[PDB]
Amino acid sequence: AEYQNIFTQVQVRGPADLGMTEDVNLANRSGVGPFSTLLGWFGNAQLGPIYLGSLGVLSLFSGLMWFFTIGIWFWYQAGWNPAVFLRDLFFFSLEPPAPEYGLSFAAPLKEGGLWLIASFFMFVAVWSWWGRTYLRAQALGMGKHTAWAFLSAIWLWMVLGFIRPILMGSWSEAVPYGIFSHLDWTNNFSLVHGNLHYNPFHGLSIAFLYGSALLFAMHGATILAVSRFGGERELEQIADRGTAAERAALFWRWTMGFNATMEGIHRWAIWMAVLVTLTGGIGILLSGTVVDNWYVWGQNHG
Amino acid sequence: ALLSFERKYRVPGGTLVGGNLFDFWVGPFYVGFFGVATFFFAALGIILIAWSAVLQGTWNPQLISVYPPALEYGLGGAPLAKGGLWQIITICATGAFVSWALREVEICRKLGIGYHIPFAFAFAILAYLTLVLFRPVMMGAWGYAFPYGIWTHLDWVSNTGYTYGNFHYNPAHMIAITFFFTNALALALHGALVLSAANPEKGKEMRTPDHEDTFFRDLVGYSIGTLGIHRLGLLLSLSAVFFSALCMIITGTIWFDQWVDWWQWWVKLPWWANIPGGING
Amino acid sequence: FDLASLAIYSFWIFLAGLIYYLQTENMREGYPLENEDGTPAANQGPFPLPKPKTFILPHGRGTLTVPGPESEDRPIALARTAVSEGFPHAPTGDPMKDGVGPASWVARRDLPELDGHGHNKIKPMKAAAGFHVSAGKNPIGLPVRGCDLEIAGKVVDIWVDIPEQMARFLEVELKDGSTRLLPMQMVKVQSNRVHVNALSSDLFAGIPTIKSPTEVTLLEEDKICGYVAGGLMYAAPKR
Ligand code: BCL
Ligand code: BCL
Ligand code: BCL
Ligand SMILES: CC[C@H]1c2cc3[nH]c4c(c3C)C(=O)[C@H](C(=O)OC)c4c3nc(cc4[nH]c(cc(n2)[C@@H]1C)c(C(C)=O)c4C)[C@@H](C)[C@@H]3CCC(=O)OC/C=C(\C)CCC[C@H](C)CCC[C@H](C)CCCC(C)C
Ligand SMILES: CC[C@H]1c2cc3[nH]c4c(c3C)C(=O)[C@H](C(=O)OC)c4c3nc(cc4[nH]c(cc(n2)[C@@H]1C)c(C(C)=O)c4C)[C@@H](C)[C@@H]3CCC(=O)OC/C=C(\C)CCC[C@H](C)CCC[C@H](C)CCCC(C)C
Ligand SMILES: COC1=C(OC)C(=O)C(C/C=C(\C)CC/C=C(\C)CC/C=C(\C)CC/C=C(\C)CC/C=C(\C)CC/C=C(\C)CC/C=C(/C)CC/C=C(\C)CC/C=C(\C)CCC=C(C)C)=C(C)C1=O
Ligand SMILES: COC(C)(C)C(=O)C/C=C(\C)CC/C=C(\C)CC/C=C(\C)CCCC/C(C)=C/CC[C@H](C)CC/C=C(\C)CCC=C(C)C
Ligand SMILES: CCCCCCCC/C=C/CCCCCCCC(=O)OC[C@@H](O)COP(=O)(O)O
Ligand SMILES: CCCCCCCC/C=C\CCCCCCCC(=O)OC[C@@H](O)COP(=O)(O)O
Ligand SMILES: CCCCCCCC/C=C\CCCCCCCC(=O)OC[C@H](O)CO
Ligand SMILES: CCCCCCCCCCCC[N+](C)(C)[O-]
Ligand SMILES: CCCCCCCCCCCC[N+](C)(C)[O-]
Ligand SMILES: CCCCCCCCCCCCCCC
Ligand SMILES: CCCCCCCCCCCCCCC
Ligand SMILES: CCCCCCCCCCCCCCC
Ligand SMILES: [Fe+3]
Repeated sequence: AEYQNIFTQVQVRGPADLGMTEDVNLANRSGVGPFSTLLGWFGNAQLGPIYLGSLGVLSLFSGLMWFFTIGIWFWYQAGWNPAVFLRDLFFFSLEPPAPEYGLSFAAPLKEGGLWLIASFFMFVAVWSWWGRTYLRAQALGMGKHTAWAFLSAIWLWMVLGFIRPILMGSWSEAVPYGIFSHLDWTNNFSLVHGNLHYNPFHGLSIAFLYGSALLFAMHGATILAVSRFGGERELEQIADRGTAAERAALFWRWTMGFNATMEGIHRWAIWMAVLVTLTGGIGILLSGTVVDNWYVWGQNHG
Repeated sequence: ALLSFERKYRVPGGTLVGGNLFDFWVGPFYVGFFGVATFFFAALGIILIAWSAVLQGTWNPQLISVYPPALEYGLGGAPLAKGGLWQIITICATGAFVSWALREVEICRKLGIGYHIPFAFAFAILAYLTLVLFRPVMMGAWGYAFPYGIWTHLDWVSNTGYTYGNFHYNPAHMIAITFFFTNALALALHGALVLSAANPEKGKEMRTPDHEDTFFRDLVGYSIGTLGIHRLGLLLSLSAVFFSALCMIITGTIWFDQWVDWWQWWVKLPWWANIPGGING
Repeated sequence: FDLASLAIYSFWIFLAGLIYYLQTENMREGYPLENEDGTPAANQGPFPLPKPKTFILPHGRGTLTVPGPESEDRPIALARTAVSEGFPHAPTGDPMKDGVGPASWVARRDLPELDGHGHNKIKPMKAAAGFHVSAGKNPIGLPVRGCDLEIAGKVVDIWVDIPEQMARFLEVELKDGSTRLLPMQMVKVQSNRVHVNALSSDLFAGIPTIKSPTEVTLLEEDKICGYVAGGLMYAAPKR
């Protein structure tokens, strides 16, 4: 057996890496956590430091409030009996207000009120986390590609829980907070709209989801195959092409007739993943607002 | 034509079969013995699909659909127009996919690189074979396989899934989906991270790998590292396809009920199945 | 022609523009295409070359502008073996010494890669303030065995990527007392030895040497890793 570079053979450790400083406010960095030998077989062993500023604290607090709001509901649905809690944990569900309430915020607590409180907490948690991904990159002088990619995921979540219900006329169209119930919601969504397989934006979304697994399999395997020439040091291969970048390009050129560069493959990658939730959000947005039956809609076109 | 750095790599050697007989390029494409094999299986499979289009009586690609044999044919051969073309096309596709993998091995050898890429591609071939070979044989009929048509094969997914209730409740399906979602999340983050270092703010020098590690520690308290992320992308995508094949090989072979039943074991344990209220009492 | 129709049509036009941008971004190295004699090919394809972009390299190392006029900057000891294109080019010497085929190296800069602070990224442990082995088999002092099953030498140090806390090269002392670097990814650290499948014992001395005992430049890494990987093809009469 030749070494495959899937797991590290020999771990080394030095003083803890405190990281680049740039324009980061060092007051808000934690100390260093423990080194993990276990993780060190697959990647880096160091844990921490983490950065915890105002937006991070706002996000963690909000997110826990969202979590606690759902859990308190689950305890109440379990008659406060811990055994029913664990037994039916996957079955409990914090559902939205009934359609009678329209877009009102005056549903009683047990009849959709708590869902609206939970969703608010989730709204604050996600958007303040997004602000964090922007500012953490700005403080280090980096491009904003991570915040822009996160926006694509946020888009689908916003359409599911906020934009589409608003255009439909009722919070009852939103997604419940529950393991099994949100699955049942997804299934009923497709049934109600005439089979989501025939929503071409759903088709596009699937092609990119599959395409993302295809591309990361290709790119992860390619980089491991040229790690024997330092291939994973992708930034310096961008600044000064080495035999790793040439052989990686030539494998794919000889195999399928064209190739990428060490920088350009990361543009293929970011766009392949981002298009999943981009196309998906559009397809959900048009369902019930413009198109009631995708199969029938599909029939009268291609 | 050659890339500007390509000539020095175009040496003889590395083939598995045929010596220097097929050791050459057509344009950018390397040939090799398994390039010839790939052409053979693909061309013939394309001819058959053309034949099946004539028998079907349509030239539009959205209507062409090559069906497998009726369930009554069991695991036996079928006449061409009654499930036989599907059988021969499946033979040619399998040959093409496997030939492609062995051509990649030869290219790996001429370039002196690891074999990770054909090894990863083999997982996709195994998923395909799970649906058209392993599962149908285990259930006893070629007609449990999917049809070769753009829209008919979507209908097959829906037919098969709803046969078992809401397929969402298949627990190996849950794990597969989790890997697919986590993969696209990791891919978006990795592409973004590298581009954000090579293309930093206006007025700045290129960032270093230490900035990438620092960004992710600041963000979530851990950086997997430049090698680990490519290990991780490989792991996530292959695990997604492994559990996909697993979730299908067990459906109709060791499980026949509505998948939501599987969890009702957790619900009807004798030490809490009878407690009133809640959801399951 | 409803709104959903307009949207799906619009998306496909956006997708085609995206594909055209992505493909041109991926032609910043290695293009224009050349003929096998090195003159530019007549058929360059339907995508044009992108307009140049510039990278400002850290630590005062200059700028990079791509695409730009390309050059191998090294002799290539190969000869054309056919009038028609599409056939292999054959080595005119020793392909492992001449660095062609799977033994190829690229003329990268003869400078070490630096970390975020401007210090050498890769260092021998004995110069690496505070570094040490933490898990797995410590190979220092182990003997190094080639694919001929003879011993070539023994491990006298580990070269570590400081910022990423990773072992990248083994430093191996040969019978004459000189040393060579061996890429971590091409060795198997076993309980009683380091085994190297790519090279026979008598090919270790031909691993290219580095000019300083405490740093390795990008050019040196490419020559070293190219040489070692070329042994998979060219040391095969000894495997
Ligand atoms: C994986 C689990 C299911 C399944 C469930 C679904 C669902 C659900 C959907 C699809 C969709 C598609 N599936 Mg399917 N599909 C399966 C098996 C297959 C196989 C196969 C040989 O195993 C193939 C070739 C396809 C092919 C396709 C495409 C037509 C389409 C987008 C895929 C994509 O971009 O992926 C990622 C790959 C890439 C980006 C790279 C390019 C791949 C190219 C485009 C594939 C083209 C094949 C060509 C049409 C047929 C051969 C032509 C030759 C000339 C003979 N499916 C099995 C049965 N598939 C979607 C759709 O819209 O269908 C109409 C969709 O919504
Ligand atoms: C019976 C069920 C229906 C169906 C109903 C639906 C519905 C309904 C939807 C999908 C959607 C999707 N479907 Mg479908 N689907 C069916 C059949 C399939 C088949 C198949 C084999 O046939 C496949 C492969 C797919 C595949 C897919 C995906 C391409 C797509 C979701 C993208 C994604 O990444 O979402 C995952 C990503 C997100 C939800 C974004 C999340 C972002 C937020 C910001 C994250 C917050 C995290 C939170 C704070 C918690 C943090 C915790 C801390 C980490 C501790 N479907 C059938 C026809 N499908 C979606 C879509 O886009 O449709 C067009 C969708 O809404
Ligand atoms: C639609 C009704 C059911 C359902 C029923 C099923 C059924 C039934 C199945 C799945 C399967 C899958 N489902 Mg489900 N599923 C549903 C809802 C979902 C949802 C969701 C959000 O609701 C999601 C995300 C998923 C997700 C998934 C994946 C785990 C998996 C498909 C990928 C796969 O196996 O690829 C594997 C990859 C391949 C098969 C591709 C192989 C390609 C080959 C090797 C080469 C092709 C080459 C090409 C022809 C060459 C062309 C020429 C070039 C273009 C130049 N399902 C609902 C509840 N689901 C499938 C599965 O697990 O399969 C194992 C499956 O059969
Ligand atoms: C391109 C599309 C894909 C995508 C992209 C994407 N997601 C992203 C980003 C990007 C580019 C980010 O930058 C961002 C991120 O920070 O990544 C690390 C994010 C992210 N995507 C996430 C999740 C996520 N993304 C998903 C999907 C996808 N994301 C798409 C597939 C999914 C699903 C359903 O598939 C999920 C669940 C997060 C990891 C992160 C957003 C973080 C965030 O918004 O947090 C707000 C909430 C909190 C801060 C608090 C949550 C609290 C917990 C719910 C409970 C705690 C329990 C208990 C008290 C503690 C446990 C303790 C024990 C461990 C000791
Ligand atoms: C395991 C992780 C993912 C993966 C990985 C992966 N795929 C790969 C590789 C890797 C590592 C390659 O190296 C290889 C490649 O070369 O990529 C460019 C490949 C590849 N994955 C491809 C497609 C593909 N991969 C997919 C999936 C995945 N690939 C996984 C999710 C999917 C889907 C549906 O999810 C598709 C469509 C190809 C682009 C390529 C393999 C090319 C190949 O084999 O070429 C030889 C064959 C031909 C030229 C044609 C043969 C034609 C048949 C004889 C007739 C048609 C038969 C077919 C059954 C009809 C189907 C009709 C549909 C409507 C159902
Ligand atoms: C870091 O690194 C990285 C890179 O790089 C730096 C990369 O690039 C890549 C690669 C990734 C990308 C480029 C990104 C884009 C890729 C995707 C989005 C994934 C999706 C991919 C596709 C959809 C493309 C798929 C296309 C395929 C599968 C190839 C198409 C195939 C053909 C057109 C057919 C040709 C191929 C065949 C059949 C093989 C055999 C070759 C032949 C020509 C057939 C044989 C012909 C003959 C027999 C002729 C014989 C002639 C004779 C005998 C006469 C000779 C003459 C005499 C005089 C004697 C990655 C991952 C990477 O991480
Ligand atoms: C011991 O247990 C305790 C009590 C400690 C617990 O806390 C137990 C905790 C649990 C058991 C956790 C249970 C949690 C879950 C099961 C989570 C499941 C969640 C999902 C499956 C999410 C599915 C989708 C969610 C969506 C789509 C949300 C959308 C949100 C909206 C976009 C936000 C809308 C905001 C509104 C309406 C407020 C308006 C705001 C303005 C500014 C006007
Ligand atoms: C009406 C329907 C349209 C969609 C609605 C809005 C959805 C939100 C989605 C946002 C766009 C998707 C992400 C863009 C691609 C990923 C990022 C990218 O590659 O470009 C960013 C790049 O420049 C770097 O940013 P800078 O450092 O600031 O230049
Ligand atoms: C021949 C094909 C013609 C197709 C028809 C015409 C075009 C169709 C419509 C739309 C095409 C949209 C292409 C968008 C390309 C992405 C542009 C982009 O991303 O710009 C920002 C980018 O610099 C940031 O650079 P970095 O910060 O360095 O990453
Ligand atoms: C205080 C300690 C708290 C620790 C809590 C840790 C939770 C996150 C763990 C794994 C997420 C990994 C996601 C992988 C995506 C990384 C994308 C990438 O490219 O990273 C490369 C590397 O990090 C630089 O190059
Ligand atoms: C960024 C790479 C682009 C990948 C292109 C993917 C093409 C998939 C086409 C699927 C077609 C879906 N639909 C319903 C419109 O036919
Ligand atoms: C769905 C992703 C596939 C998109 C296909 C892009 C085709 C690129 C072909 C570029 C031609 C390369 N060449 C020969 C000019 O060097
Ligand atoms: C579903 C569409 C798939 C498109 C596959 C494109 C193949 C392109 C091969 C490029 C070869 C160009 C060589 C010209 C010298
Ligand atoms: C008398 C023989 C009748 C059975 C023929 C079955 C052909 C279809 C099976 C597909 C096999 C795909 C894998 C081939 C290696
Ligand atoms: C089902 C067809 C299999 C085709 C052969 C796949 C090639 C496998 C590569 C062999 C080497 C793997 C070593 C990497 C771990
Ligand atoms: Fe990468």
